[PDB]
Amino acid sequence: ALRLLRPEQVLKRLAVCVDTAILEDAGADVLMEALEALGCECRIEPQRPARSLRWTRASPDPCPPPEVWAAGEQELLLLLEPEEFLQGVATLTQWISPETTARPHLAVIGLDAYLWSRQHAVSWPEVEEALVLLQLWANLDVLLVASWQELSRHVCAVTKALAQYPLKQYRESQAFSFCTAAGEPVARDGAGLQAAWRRQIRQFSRVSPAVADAVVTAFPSPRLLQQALEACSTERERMGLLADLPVPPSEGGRPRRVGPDLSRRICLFLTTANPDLLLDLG
Amino acid sequence: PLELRPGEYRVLLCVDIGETELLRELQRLHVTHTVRKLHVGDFVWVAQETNPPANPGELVLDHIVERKRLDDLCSSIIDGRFREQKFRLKRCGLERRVYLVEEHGSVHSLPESTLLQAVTNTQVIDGFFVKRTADIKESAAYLALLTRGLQRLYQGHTLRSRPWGTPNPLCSLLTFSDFNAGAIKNKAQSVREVFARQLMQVRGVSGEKAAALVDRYSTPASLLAAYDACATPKEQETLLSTIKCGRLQGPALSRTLSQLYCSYGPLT
Repeated sequence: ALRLLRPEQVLKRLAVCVDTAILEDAGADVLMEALEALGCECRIEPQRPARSLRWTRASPDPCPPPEVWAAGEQELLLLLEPEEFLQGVATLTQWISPETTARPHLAVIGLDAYLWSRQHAVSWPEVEEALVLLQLWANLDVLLVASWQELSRHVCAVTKALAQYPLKQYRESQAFSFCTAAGEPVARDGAGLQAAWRRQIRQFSRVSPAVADAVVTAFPSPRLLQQALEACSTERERMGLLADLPVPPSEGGRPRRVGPDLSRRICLFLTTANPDLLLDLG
Repeated sequence: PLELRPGEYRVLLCVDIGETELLRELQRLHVTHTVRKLHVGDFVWVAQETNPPANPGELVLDHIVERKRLDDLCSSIIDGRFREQKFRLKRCGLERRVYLVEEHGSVHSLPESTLLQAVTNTQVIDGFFVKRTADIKESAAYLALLTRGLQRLYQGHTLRSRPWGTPNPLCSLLTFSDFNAGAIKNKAQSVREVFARQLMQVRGVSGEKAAALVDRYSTPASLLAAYDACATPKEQETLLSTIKCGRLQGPALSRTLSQLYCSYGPLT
């Protein structure tokens, strides 16, 4: 059971369905030139809003065995003429949406050329307020571009985003709650454990790998570091045991050390019995 | 234990301290705002109690903005800080989340293709709303318009107080006490978090596997003390094989962790 679905093998299962009335601008071919080079499926067929395009991800053909591939439509860009856009800006002084299944989107090509030759009804701050009103009421962005290439740049960027989405969700979910990514190989005689123990110190927050090697050079086993902590008399010696350990100075001759914050965090890692203890805040 | 009554309450902006400049520009557009320390994000709105002990009970609106300038955006992505940074924004209990991007100079440090992709990944996959502004003063003008919408969106709605246990203009909000301290311990590294993360630095140690070890021994003192009490070294080599390993619920893999955690010689 190998069972692998990368971004490059579900972009084959990605499909972009683009309305035929897109083509009445002869600069629309730039999209087709660019989204055939990407290996997603192109569908030139009439669409649920007209002069719009939508995305389609369907589950692969043998089909295993986990449960969610995130199949369905899941994105839809509705393209608008600038004067059709400026109607709805004037509507939102005192609603370009139907209600369909996927996440809605708007684009307008060449707006700031259009408002110059007409104005320079409404103007720019009426538009700027209406983008905020489209934001707040209906979670709705409008992609203001200046060419068909910039439209096609974003249309390809959406399409690479929808191919990488099922990879990312199966490491978001189905990873237990500490991850936010492989293991050091160990032989029969240990013998790679020191490079693993070096990286265990690097799993503390705010630790450069130069700092992490300075911990392990001093104390090359876990039992060699707890034995050094238990040889201290006062708790201050425990919290400052690793603090005086020299570090590469890093681009300026000012020499560095490991320092007290990490030295106390390692101290009340191994000595504490409270697993809910916060080592730091941030 | 709070209600905000619609007859009077205060809808105002909270800004983070690290904006040292936008604070000059924001006062001109008549935006009612205070400056506070915010533990996740850079911009947030609260519902102040209007006439309380000069200590308002404050409910926090379901909107967060994080502003990365594009220069520091490239920095924060190329060192792995970015995925940790968005994940904190994703898990903060304010779930209409906006990602504000300022230009601030030339575009060419990282290429055009890869920067546009990650922003559109943040738009699509991570669920954020992307606003792109050109300078400091357009984004302040954006947040001016974004503030006066949220006043008008909450006019005459009645607001109540959720616990940290969890369209429509969203009432029943978190309080600002529950928000900050909830954001504190999202990013706060606990002993259990590290010890789980440390265990999976070994080849063969996985997420269901390491949380099983953490279920049996919650702190690293207890794994060492379990090793302390068992008498012969065959026991410590075979201590861990009987854990509740998996969703489903390693014999020689108990061996190699005991080589890490019982050897008083140096490792190799």
